Order: sequence, then structure tokens, then C-alpha cells
Amino acid sequence: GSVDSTLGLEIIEVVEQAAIASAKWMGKGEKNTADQVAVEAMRERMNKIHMRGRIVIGEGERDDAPMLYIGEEVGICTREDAKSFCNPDELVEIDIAVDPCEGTNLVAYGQNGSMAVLAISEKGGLFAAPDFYMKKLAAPPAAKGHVDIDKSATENLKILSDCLNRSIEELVVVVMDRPRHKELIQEIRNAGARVRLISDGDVSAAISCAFSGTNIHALMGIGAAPEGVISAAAMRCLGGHFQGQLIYDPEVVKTGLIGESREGNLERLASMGIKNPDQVYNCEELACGETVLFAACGITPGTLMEGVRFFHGGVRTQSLVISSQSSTARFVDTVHMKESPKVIQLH
Amino acid sequence: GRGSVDSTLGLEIIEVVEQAAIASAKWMGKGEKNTADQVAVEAMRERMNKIHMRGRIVIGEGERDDAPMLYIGEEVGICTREDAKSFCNPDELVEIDIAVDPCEGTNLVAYGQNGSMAVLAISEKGGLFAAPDFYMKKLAAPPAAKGHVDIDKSATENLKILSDCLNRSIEELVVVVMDRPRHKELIQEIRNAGARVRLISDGDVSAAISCAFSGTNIHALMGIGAAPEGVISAAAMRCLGGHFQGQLIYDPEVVKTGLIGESREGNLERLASMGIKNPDQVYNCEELACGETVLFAACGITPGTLMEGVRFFHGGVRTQSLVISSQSSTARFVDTVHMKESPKVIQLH
Amino acid sequence: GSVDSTLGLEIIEVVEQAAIASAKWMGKGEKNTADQVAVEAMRERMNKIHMRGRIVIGEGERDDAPMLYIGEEVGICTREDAKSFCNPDELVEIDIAVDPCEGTNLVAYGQNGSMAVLAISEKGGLFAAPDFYMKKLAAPPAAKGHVDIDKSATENLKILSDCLNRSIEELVVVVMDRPRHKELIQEIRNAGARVRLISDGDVSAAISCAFSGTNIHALMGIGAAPEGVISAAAMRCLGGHFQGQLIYDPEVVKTGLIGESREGNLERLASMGIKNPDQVYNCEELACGETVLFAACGITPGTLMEGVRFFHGGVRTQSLVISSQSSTARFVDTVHMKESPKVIQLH
Amino acid sequence: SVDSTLGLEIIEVVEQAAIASAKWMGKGEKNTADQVAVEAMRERMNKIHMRGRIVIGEGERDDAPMLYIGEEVGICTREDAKSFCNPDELVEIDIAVDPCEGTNLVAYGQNGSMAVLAISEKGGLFAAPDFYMKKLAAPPAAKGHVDIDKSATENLKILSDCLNRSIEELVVVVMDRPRHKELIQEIRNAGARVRLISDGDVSAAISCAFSGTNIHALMGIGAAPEGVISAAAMRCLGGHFQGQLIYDPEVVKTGLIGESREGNLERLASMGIKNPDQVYNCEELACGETVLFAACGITPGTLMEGVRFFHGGVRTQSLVISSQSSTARFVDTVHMKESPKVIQLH
Ligand SMILES: Nc1ncnc2c1ncn2[C@@H]1O[C@H](COP(=O)(O)O)[C@@H](O)[C@H]1O
Ligand SMILES: Nc1ncnc2c1ncn2[C@@H]1O[C@H](COP(=O)(O)O)[C@@H](O)[C@H]1O
Ligand SMILES: Nc1ncnc2c1ncn2[C@@H]1O[C@H](COP(=O)(O)O)[C@@H](O)[C@H]1O
Ligand SMILES: Nc1ncnc2c1ncn2[C@@H]1O[C@H](COP(=O)(O)O)[C@@H](O)[C@H]1O
Ligand SMILES: O=P(O)(O)OC[C@H]1O[C@](O)(COP(=O)(O)O)[C@@H](O)[C@@H]1O
Ligand SMILES: O=P(O)(O)OC[C@H]1O[C@](O)(COP(=O)(O)O)[C@@H](O)[C@@H]1O
Ligand SMILES: O=P(O)(O)OC[C@H]1O[C@](O)(COP(=O)(O)O)[C@@H](O)[C@@H]1O
Ligand SMILES: O=P(O)(O)OC[C@H]1O[C@](O)(COP(=O)(O)O)[C@@H](O)[C@@H]1O
Ligand SMILES: [Cl-]
Ligand SMILES: [Cl-]
Ligand SMILES: [Cl-]
Ligand SMILES: [Cl-]
Ligand SMILES: [Cl-]
Ligand SMILES: [Cl-]
Ligand SMILES: [Mg+2]
Ligand SMILES: [Mg+2]
Ligand SMILES: [Mg+2]
Ligand SMILES: [Mg+2]
Ligand SMILES: [Mg+2]
Ligand SMILES: [Mg+2]
Ligand SMILES: [Mg+2]
Ligand SMILES: [Mg+2]
Ligand SMILES: [Mg+2]
Ligand SMILES: [Mg+2]
Ligand SMILES: [Mg+2]
Ligand SMILES: [Mg+2]
Repeated sequence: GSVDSTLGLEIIEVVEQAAIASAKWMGKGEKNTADQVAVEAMRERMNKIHMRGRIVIGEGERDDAPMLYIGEEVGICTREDAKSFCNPDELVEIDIAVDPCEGTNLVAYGQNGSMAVLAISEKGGLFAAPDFYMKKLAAPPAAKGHVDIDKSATENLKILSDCLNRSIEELVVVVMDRPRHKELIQEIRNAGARVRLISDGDVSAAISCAFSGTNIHALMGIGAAPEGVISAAAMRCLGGHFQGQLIYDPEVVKTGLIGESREGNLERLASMGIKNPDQVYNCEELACGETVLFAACGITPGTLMEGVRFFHGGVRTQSLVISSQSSTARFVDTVHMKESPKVIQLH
Repeated sequence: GRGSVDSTLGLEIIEVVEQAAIASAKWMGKGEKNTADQVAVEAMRERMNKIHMRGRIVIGEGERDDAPMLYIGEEVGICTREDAKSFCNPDELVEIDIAVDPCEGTNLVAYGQNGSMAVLAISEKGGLFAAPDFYMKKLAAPPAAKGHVDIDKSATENLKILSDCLNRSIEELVVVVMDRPRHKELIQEIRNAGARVRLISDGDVSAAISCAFSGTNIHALMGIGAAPEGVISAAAMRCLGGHFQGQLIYDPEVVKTGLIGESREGNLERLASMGIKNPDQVYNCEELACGETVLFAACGITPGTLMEGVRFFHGGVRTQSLVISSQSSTARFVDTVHMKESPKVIQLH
Repeated sequence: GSVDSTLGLEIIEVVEQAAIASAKWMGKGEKNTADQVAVEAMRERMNKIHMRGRIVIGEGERDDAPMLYIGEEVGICTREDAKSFCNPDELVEIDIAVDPCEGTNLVAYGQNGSMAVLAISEKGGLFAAPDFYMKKLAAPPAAKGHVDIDKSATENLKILSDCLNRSIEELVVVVMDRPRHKELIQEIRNAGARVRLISDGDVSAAISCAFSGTNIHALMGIGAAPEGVISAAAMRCLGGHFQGQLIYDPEVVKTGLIGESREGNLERLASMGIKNPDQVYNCEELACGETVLFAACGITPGTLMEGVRFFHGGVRTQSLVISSQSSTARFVDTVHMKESPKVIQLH
Repeated sequence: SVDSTLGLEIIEVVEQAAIASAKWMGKGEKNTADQVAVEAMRERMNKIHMRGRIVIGEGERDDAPMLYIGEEVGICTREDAKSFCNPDELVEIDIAVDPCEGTNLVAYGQNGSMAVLAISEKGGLFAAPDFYMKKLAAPPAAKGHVDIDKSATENLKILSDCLNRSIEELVVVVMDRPRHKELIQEIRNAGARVRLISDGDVSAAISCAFSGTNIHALMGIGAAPEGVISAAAMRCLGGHFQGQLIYDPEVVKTGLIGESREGNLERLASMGIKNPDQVYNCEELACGETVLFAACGITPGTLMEGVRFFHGGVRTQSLVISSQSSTARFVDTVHMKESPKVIQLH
């Protein structure tokens, strides 16, 4: 069969529950608990779906991460005892990329920009990125294919200028506040563009480029690779620009392991089946399948989505769900009515 | 042992109301209220027939052999096939009753006017009052007022009660009433009592449900509208904890159905025949939508209080829907950008 | 001595108080009462401003309309000893077009699209429209000068399609629901556009054209002339397209005059010194002053502005105020705190 | 009496300051972001027919060139004022300014920064010294019921009852500072959620006043002048706001080389502050008969969206509050600079 049309809706509840869980730890100074409860909620809700999924991006390798590890099977239809209950569409093998708590320290500190997020494609349709750093360029649909990761920041800004029909001074670039980004940040400033420095969470940033209204027009710089794939899934559905390139030279940025060399990482990467380490991937290559689904729900408030709010009588969440199948981008504002609220606010 | 209504149905109905709304919206302002109606009907039906469910229409366009589509009794959904046990699971095979109003405010759509929507409600078999095509006196009010106002009380007394419940003056209340001659005295009374009023030319489903949300600046619906619209309204209010009561009105002196030589005595016979023992009965919304599970879904056609209208732009379409489920206990606003042809610009809002 | 910059701000309170007054009559079935209280409030509030105004568009002639009649002086600096208490900027002579309750029957019925509105310019800067009908064409800035009131609805729709970069099916035209538009409406329908038929209030209709987000892209057809001028004032500041042409032929439309004749109407027109009755005006002609101010506040809810809301402890209004002097379009969301409210809503 | 018109004119003051400062969003120059805002605000203020004295601002005349303590601002401070200013324009007023609140938020392009000011008749605003101030901000529903002298734990219980929601349904803003370690731990232990901010507690304080911000209290120590400016908004809104000067280096340090508790007290006495430990009421920090408050977002925040630059213009969002007209005004302004062919409704 083919990826069940219905899955594109069902993931709403996946990211919603994971975000609600993690959001209870907002500002409580426990990034690992914030992460853990989101992992658990996401895993529980996924296992209630009639699907046949494999984690290809997640919390770690099988023996580092107990839940949502790479290779893990999730979905009612992965159980031999239950397979008989699944229809042919539900039995289609799909690959899943999860990030139950994007911005664990954002949550721990109660700062903006965190979310519970996942992407899905049929088997093989999502790049199973290693836990390496990744050089990224995200930009809006109007700049897609025009800007390019190999060009300088200065040139890309000029191109964005022409594509978005506005001055460089009327552009905003998001860059992670990291020592690895000093020269880059300086270059963008000298070119005339405004900047947002973020402490964490460059999935939100990348995707914010797609929507006129966010006052964010590009993401430049190095973040984490698994995150990049998840971002690219959103951007491929939205027609947004997203390119990535693995960084493995510890001179540029370091993972922190006591290794710790370009040769060593090159060795690990080769043995992971990555033939060209310096390869540039466009958005269609990082998320390559025939069907791509993406779901995010805000934990703390952010550019695309409101944060989780707890009030007398319930919870309110905001999610963004994108499906290449229905070709839709849905914002879902959910009032979770917990104990018969006497007042229900419109917004 | 039974299946339970599939949790996934509460999300799939999003696409049902969206596709219906979109179709109808193409006819906004074209002065064809039947066309605007028919395309909505067809699109809602098609989208339902792709769902793994076993539905029976109990509120719809008319009787079989009269209405061609979504007639009373019509079977909808894939699990309605004879082969179904082979292709559907126990949750999906649960018999469900469905109330539809694919185009509520058909004339609003024809004139390009506010307040029309594609709407539907669901429950287990027998879980929705299969209302006849008669008029219904209604009282809708917000959750804070539930059980405190009452449909048999005068408008004057309900307003005082609302005033206490919503902690504001009668001058700070807004009541919706259909602009109809049958409401001359009622409107006069609301005016005398000091409340402000919104008169509507059509579409009292939106009016009733607007009462449930703070921010609509609508606090009650009073008066008489169509009965089936009342049930669909009640389904939503039951899930939200809102107040909704209804009472069949079958008296031509009060309101006429357009029947020839229509009479109260005539109307009762027709009502008796349908197994309606007490024509003067007052139902609250738990009785109008009494099933174990209740789902409600709406999508704006033209703009209104709760939902933006359908918008067509270069590269796609944008819809807003309200979907409510007693099962997940949720109220969902769904803002969907339908990307039809690779839009170079996508607006956040 | 030039129009006081500050007047651009003060007119916020003018429309606010007028709209609040009228709003108390929402749904009350009295369209003259709703009108009269807006008139009085707008006048009272104008008479507290240090300005020197003359009404050129208003409620009627002296010895007929009691308030805001043609020629009425309004403002503190119209007084005999004004040079004593008013500065030179405040003593500049300004002409003022008022429509204190635009959509009197909308208010009476509690229906959408009514507002309190006024426009201001130096003396001579606003066309003193007679009380005749006016054929109008409004469209967005990107269409300015490309569409034309003398072209057919069909031709204009084509031009709009090109200017707004969308199909005719993706266009929405507002036309007043009137027998006189039977044919115009049929043509728009045949051309493939969607339509909003309004029962009253073509001021809101015209200006909605100027703002992306309203899903309204043109106003076509005949309305009242003074309303047109006030519309043009706003459109000239926004760079929107607005043309108008007086209509005085009874076969086309009737002002309800007894034994009304076209030729009889021409006499009245000539009498006011209108040389060419068939003249087409663009908005720069209808609002030709060096300085143009416009202010509007929603009475009932509408496309551009939320209506007046009364709640426990206050009132909430939304206004739109535009100035060619400061070159600004301001949306003003005001919470009027009446009773030390215990709860203040963000929105 | 204070001119009714001033309550509107201050819209342009904060808008212009904000716009100038926003040009430096993320450029890494907190002092530039600061300077340009200071200049635009001063320049705009000097076009107003008012008789203003700065009681809170950039520093002493010797230290700070613009908007220094004591500076006269406004057309009606001119020697010829009687001849071209009416009596209301000639009323002496005091002014607290903070042209760029969150200089570093701007430099990093981070949320929470604003151009802000408050105004009262002469004597109407506490001319705070540049010392620290313990603060408690809360919504109108809690005004008088919470108290700054109670523990965070007590206040949270009181908040819960006043706001009719559980402590877990509360969110408390606290500045991310070593001085707040215990404070934060206590709030966490009581079960409330927390938003930690790197800077910008003016926004934090005032967000408690509006339902919909999902912020319910500010607790902790920030800068005192910012506190007065906050009090002015809260006094007009019916919000709870208390402050108390903190002047012991043991608690928090100002960086004075010979900074000592006794050192700071002598400084306080000199300024005419009789009781350094006095707990100030909202009505006492902004005690004038008439209070005005104006703010405009620089970067985005809880109450006000940031300055946006686009093709053909600029968009700002301001909050302007007046005890005189008893209004809270959100002002969303499209600044049309180059005849924009496209104008967004929002
Ligand atoms: N042409 C425009 N007219 C008015 N406001 C605009 C315009 N373009 C952008 N804005 C404002 O700036 C925000 C961000 O725009 P953008 O940088 O295109 O994402 C929008 O949501 C509007 O508030
Ligand atoms: N306490 C309040 N403070 C400020 N605005 C309010 C308040 N209550 C209601 N409003 C405004 O009035 C609208 C309608 O409120 P409601 O009539 O209660 O549905 C709200 O969406 C707000 O814009
Ligand atoms: N490119 C777009 N992407 C998503 N939604 C849009 C787009 N253009 C218009 N819309 C929606 O349609 C509304 C009206 O657009 P317009 O007809 O240009 O006034 C907007 O406020 C959006 O809700
Ligand atoms: N009773 C309610 N019903 C629905 N949503 C709510 C309710 N109360 C709060 N919210 C949401 O939470 C936000 C912040 O509320 P609060 O914490 O009271 O400021 C609101 O703007 C809504 O999005
Ligand atoms: O912090 P680093 O090592 O520079 O990596 C940045 C990555 O971390 C993130 O900020 C996520 O943080 P968490 O792992 O704490 O959730 C991503 O957004 C980004 O890809
Ligand atoms: O117009 P009537 O005969 O008074 O009936 C009112 C009913 O019609 C409606 O306005 C909808 O009318 P449509 O059938 O034209 O869609 C309902 O909202 C309302 O209940
Ligand atoms: O109803 P008519 O005679 O066609 O006049 C149309 C004019 O009336 C208006 O609807 C205003 O109506 P009101 O005079 O009742 O305020 C204007 O918007 C429009 O220009
Ligand atoms: O940074 P400190 O010394 O803890 O002081 C906090 C004060 O600084 C502010 O964050 C403003 O910072 P800036 O001085 O950079 O504008 C205020 O919000 C707060 O009152
Ligand atoms: Cl990494
Ligand atoms: Cl790089
Ligand atoms: Cl790409
Ligand atoms: Cl309320
Ligand atoms: Cl005379
Ligand atoms: Cl900072
Ligand atoms: Mg994680
Ligand atoms: Mg992450
Ligand atoms: Mg990290
Ligand atoms: Mg129908
Ligand atoms: Mg209907
Ligand atoms: Mg009807
Ligand atoms: Mg009038
Ligand atoms: Mg009018
Ligand atoms: Mg009329
Ligand atoms: Mg400053
Ligand atoms: Mg500061
Ligand atoms: Mg600081």
C-alpha cells in the first residue's frame, strides 16, 4: 500500500502530548527531565498508532538511549501479535525522525524557541543523519535555488535582497550565538542585515524563514545535523530553501569527545556508509521520499508557535502540521478541556 | 462487546468540512444558493465516503426519493460496504449517526455575506435527535450560565440571570436574534431590558456556538430557527459545556412551514406518526446530543464570528475550521493553507 | 502656519467617542438615534480641539440639520478672541468632512460594517460633494492608475488580475446590493470574480481594497458622493486607487426628489459651481489639499476594524487613523477603563 | 493642568526612539543601540509644547550628555515660553526615561527590549538613584493581597487564590542572576512555572497586568529606575507593584570599588532618602495626580511586537497609558516611507 493519509492528522496528538508533558518543566532547571517526559509521551502516543515505523533520528544508538533510539520499532503494526489488525496501508514501512524536546535548555530556563517535533517518510525517505554538526542555509520559497550554501553570506544576502524584493537592511538573519559563528556574524552585520542571535533551537529558526510574517528571512551557520533533516522535511513540503553540509573538522567546531580529529571522524563517517563527507545536500535529498510529513508543537513560546499554557480548567497548545500528501500546512490551536471550564477563551 | 468510535475520526472530519467549505466558497456572491448548497453537499459526501466508518445520515437534505445526496437514512463511509468486515476494524465498524448541514446559510453564500459554514455532528447510532423539518425555539448561553438561564423564562428574566452569571450589566450583553417577523415582540423585549442586539438574516448555528467563547462579544441566542440546525448546535454546546435548550414549534400562528392549509392539528399528526410523543417537550443539549461520543466540525464559508471565511489566492486556498470532540475533550481551531500550486509566498496568517 | 501635526493624533479621540456613543444603540432598531448621538459626540469632541475648522461635508444645510451642518465652524480656534489663546499652526483654516455614523441602518440592526469617520485638509483641500450619487472604483495601490472607472467591469477585472498577480477567480469585488447594480453584478459574475453584496457602508468597502489581508480587491458601482470623498481621503494617503464620477440621472438612480429630472439636477449642480457634472476624479483630485488626515473607528465589527465592545469595567474600540503629514496608517486599539477593572484582557 | 494632548504625543516619542534603536538589532553594539534611542527620544521630546524636567534618565550632567538628571526638555522650557505656550503646556512636569531598555537584548537581537517613558506633574515620580530594587509585580486581581515582604511561597498561594488557578497554572518571571538562586529554587519548590530573563524586567512587570500574556508575577531584584517606570504603568492599570531599594553589596553589587553597605547609606542620606529600607507602594513610586506611560517594542516581546523593516516602510507597536483619559492604548503603526505598493493589514 501507501503511507496512510490519516497519519498526517494523527501526528497532531503526538507532538501535542509530548509538548504538554515537557512544558510542565518550564523554568524548573531540569533539561534532562524536560527531555525525558517528552520522549516518553511521544513514544507512548506513537505506539498507539496503526503504523509500522522505524526511528532513524532519535535519542541515540540502541545502547545509549532506552527510548526512541535509532532502529527502534514504533507502532501497533510493528508487533507480530497485532499485525493481523492492521490494513495494508498501515503495514507500509515508514521511517521516523523525532526530536521530542528541541531546546532542552530553553525549556529548563523557560526561554522562547522550543518545540516537540517529528518528521515521517516511507522507508529510506529521510536522511539518517549522524550526530555531527551541520552547516545550514535556510531561506523562503522565493529564494529557493537562488541562494546557495557555498556562496558567501554577503552574496546570499544580496540574492535574498533581489528575491524578497527588499533591502539588505530590511532582512533579518538568525544565527546561533556560538564562538564558531564570530566571523560569520560580523560578515552579516557589515553587509547591513539585522540579526537574531539564538541560544538554542535552530529548527524553529530554519522553518520561520518559510512564512512571510515572521520577520525572519534566513538561517545561516552551523547547528546539529539530525535537526537539519527534520527542518528540511518541513521546507521540502513548503517549497522552502534548505541546504546542509556535514561538518567533521574539530577545528571549525568540536563535538567535545576526547578523540578528537578530522581523520578520526572521517573514519567513523566512512564506516557509517557516508561516501562523500563534504557532500552538500539540498532539501529534497535530506527528505527524499515520496511522502513527507512534519509535525511540531510549541513547548515555550516561539516564532511559529505559541507555547503551552496552563489555566484553570485546561491547557492550550499550538502545532504546525505539514503533509506533502495533502499538500497542506495546518496550524492547530487546541484547547484541551480538562475539567469542565466555566470560561472558554476564543484565543 | 462493541467497537468504540475511532479516535481518528475526530481529526478526519477536519478534511470533511474543509473540502465542503472550499467547494461552496467558489460560489460566494454568485447569487446561486442551490449551487452553493449542492457543491458543498457533494464535496462533504465524497470526503465522508473515503473515511473508514459506518455512518447513517439522520439529519440532512431530505428523504430518500426526494433529496439525491445526504438524504435521511443514507449510508456513508467505506465500512458501509457489504465486504466491510474484511477491510475495517471494530472501531471503524461502529455504527454512527451523522447530522450534516454542508451549507448552513445558503443565501449568505449566494450574496457574499457573513456567517455561513459547512457543518456536521456525529455520535453513536441513536446518539443524535433525528429532528423533523420543523421550527425550534432556542436558548443558547455560555458555560457560566449553563443550567441557570432557562428557555421557559422570559427574555427579561434570562437577561437578569445572564447579567449575574457573566458578571456584567445587561447593557454589557449582546443577544443574537434572527431578523424575522415572528420575533418582533421578542426583539422589543430584549431592547426594553437594555441589552444590545445583533439581528441576523440567516445562519443561527454560528450564533448559538459563539456564546460559548469569551471574545465573541455574543452572549446569548434567543428565538426560533430550524430544528435540525438546533441539534447540530447542541452537539457543539454539549462538548463545550455551553447552555443550549430547544423546543419544537409546530404552530402556524407563531410560525408557518409554507405547507398549504397548514394547521397545528395537522402538524401534530405528522409529529405523532414520527414517534414524537411530546411535541411540547423541552430538550437540553445533553438530550439533543445524548450519545456516548459526540463530534462536531465546522468550517467557515464566508467570514463569521468563530471562523474566517474561505480565501483564494495565488498558489492556494486558506480555511479555518472549528472541530470539537467529547472523546478527546478538545476544541480545535484549524488554520489550513492548502498549497495548490507551489506558492512562492506563504503568509503566516 | 501649517496644519498642527498634533491634530493627526487628536482625531483618534474624536472617532472613538463618536463610535462609543453610537454603539450603545446597536440592534436597538433606531437608525436616527444611532446617527444623532454619533453626530453630537463627534461635534462635542471636535469643539474641544485647538483647531479652526469648517464643515464642508456633513449632515445637511443650516436651518435643516442642527449639528455639523455645511459651513458650521468647529474648534476652539474659530472663536472671536482666538489669536489670544491659539498658536499659528492651530489657527490654520481647515476643511472637515464628517460621517459620524456611516451605516446608520447597520447600527440599528447590529450588522457589520458601520463606523464613525472624518477627513481633514487645509481649506479647499476636500471636494465639497453635493448630496448626489457617485459611481466609484476602488482598488489596491499595485493597481493604481492601471484600472479605470471608464473601463468595463470585465476589462478592469483583467487588469486587476495582472496587477495583483492572481486569477480573476482569486479576486473579490464588493458591490452594493441595489437594483441599480443588477447588470454590473451579472457582469462581474460572468467574468469569474467572487462578490460580496453589502446592504450599506461602501466607505469600509473602498478602503479595505488598500490593505492585503482583507480578501477584498475592488469596489465597483454607485454609492453616495460624500462618502466617496471621505474614502478618497484615506485612499490618497495609502496610495490606493479611487476614482469617482457624480451621477445625477434619475433613469440610472433616484435621490427620492419629487418630479426629479436629470436636467433639473444639472441646474442644481451648475448652481453650486460644478462646471462638468460628468467629470471623473481620481482621489488626489477629490482630496487635493497639501495635508490630508483621515480617522475612523468601528461601531459594529467590520473588515478593517473591530466593533465597540462593552464589558465589565470598560469599553474597547479599534480605530484607523491615517496622515499624509506623518505618512502613517495607525491602528489604535483602546481599552477605556471605566471602573478600575479587576481583569484587563491583552486583546 | 497637564495637557490632555501630551498623552497622545508621547506615541511619537517612543516610536521614533524605538525605530532608531531597532536599526541596530543584532549588530552587537549595545552602546550604539542605546545612544541613538536616547537622541531620537530627546529630539522628539524637544518638539513638544511641554515644560519637562528629567528626574530619571541617563546619568548626571557631568556623566551623561543627553537626558541627564535635571535636564530641561520641551519647547515650554524656553525663556520666552509665556509668549507661545498656553497655561496647560506650561505646567511643570517630571519625566522618567529609558530610551533603550535592554541595550544588550537589542545588540544580540533578543526579545524583551523597549523604548519607554513615564510622566507626572513635578514631584509626581520617585527620582530613584541608580541602585537595585527588590520588586513584586502582580495582576490587578492580586493588588493588595500579595505583599513584597511575604515569601515567594506565601505570595504564590495568595496569587493562586486571587487568580483562581493552581500554582502549577502560574508563571513567574525572574531575572537570570546569581542573586536569585535561592529565590528561583523556592518558586520551583512551590510548583509554579518560571520564565528566566537575561535582561528587561520592565516588560516583565507590566505583562502581569494583562490576561493573555501567561505571566502572573515578577519577583526579584532589578534596577530601581526601571522599577519606577514600571510602577507608573501599573498604577494606571490597577496592577500591583511594590519596590524596595537594595543597597548592600553582600546581596548584589553595583561595582563601586569601595562599595560598602555603610558607603551606600551615606550616599542615600545625602540624596534626601530618609529610610533606605522603606517599602514603596505603586501609588508612592508614581504619586502624581496625573500619570502617563509610553512604550514601544524594539525587539519582539510579550506586550509589544518588535520594529519591523520591510519594502516601503516600517511597523511598530506601542502601549500608551494615561490616568488622565483612563485609557490603555495599543498602537500599531505602519510608517509609510516610500509609497509601498503593498500594505499588510497586520
Ligand atoms: N508591506 C507591509 N505593510 C505593512 N506591514 C508589513 C509589510 N511587510 C511586512 N510588514 C510587517 O512586518 C511583519 C514581518 O514581515 P516579513 O519580514 O515579510 O516577514 C509582518 O507580519 C507585518 O507586521
Ligand atoms: N476585561 C477586559 N479587558 C479588556 N478588553 C475586554 C475585556 N473583556 C472583554 N474585552 C474585549 O471585548 C471582547 C469581547 O468580550 P466578550 O464580550 O466577553 O466576548 C474581547 O475579545 C476583548 O477585545
Ligand atoms: N500567500 C498566501 N499564503 C497563505 N495565505 C494567504 C496568502 N495570501 C493570502 N492569504 C490568506 O488570505 C487572506 C487575504 O488575502 P488577500 O486576498 O491578499 O487580501 C490573508 O490574510 C491570508 O489569510
Ligand atoms: N479559559 C481559557 N480558555 C482557553 N484558553 C485560555 C483560557 N485561559 C487562558 N487561556 C490561554 O492562555 C493564554 C494566557 O492566559 P493567562 O495565563 O490568563 O494570561 C491566553 O491568551 C489563552 O491562549
Ligand atoms: O549547542 P550546539 O552544540 O552548538 O548545537 C546546536 C543544536 O542544539 C540545539 O540548540 C538543540 O538543543 P538541545 O539538544 O539541548 O535540545 C539545536 O537547535 C541545534 O541544532
Ligand atoms: O429562514 P427561516 O425559514 O426562518 O429558517 C431559519 C433557518 O435557516 C437558516 O438561516 C439557514 O438557512 P439556509 O437553508 O438558507 O442555509 C438556519 O440558520 C436557521 O435555523
Ligand atoms: O442606500 P443608498 O441610497 O443606495 O446609499 C448608499 C450609501 O449609503 C451608505 O450605505 C450609508 O448609509 P447611511 O446613510 O444609513 O449611513 C453609504 O455607505 C453608501 O455610499
Ligand atoms: O543587569 P543587572 O545589573 O542585573 O540589572 C538589571 C536591569 O537591567 C535591565 O535588564 C536593562 O538592561 P540595560 O541596562 O542593558 O538596558 C533592566 O531590565 C533591569 O532592571
Ligand atoms: Cl552534535
Ligand atoms: Cl559556517
Ligand atoms: Cl533546497
Ligand atoms: Cl469573561
Ligand atoms: Cl452667514
Ligand atoms: Cl541579554
Ligand atoms: Mg530530544
Ligand atoms: Mg534539538
Ligand atoms: Mg545544545
Ligand atoms: Mg445544506
Ligand atoms: Mg442551514
Ligand atoms: Mg432561510
Ligand atoms: Mg451620519
Ligand atoms: Mg454614510
Ligand atoms: Mg443608505
Ligand atoms: Mg536607555
Ligand atoms: Mg534599562
Ligand atoms: Mg543589564
